[PDB]
Amino acid sequence: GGSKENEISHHAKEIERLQKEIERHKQSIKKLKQSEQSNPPPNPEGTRQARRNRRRRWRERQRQKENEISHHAKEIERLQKEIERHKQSIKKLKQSEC
Repeated sequence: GGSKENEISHHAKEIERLQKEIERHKQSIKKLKQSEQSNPPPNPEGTRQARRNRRRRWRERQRQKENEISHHAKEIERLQKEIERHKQSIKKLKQSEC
């Protein structure tokens, strides 16, 4: 080796698949997240197509962009492993009531 690009290419090889996957993953999870955040779009004004067609240009880059800053956030997150949990198995029988 000798240049930095050489090394960067290595990480990018595994990061590219991530920055590209996040677009689908984040969108796949957002469906459920929407319930928590509960921040829907503005009332129907002007033209939903005018904003939907114009936003597509922003959301495109935003998909990967937002992921960039997220990398810093995820770095500092609370771990939820090895915690008290319950398993309501009886529900399987109660629900049946057989």
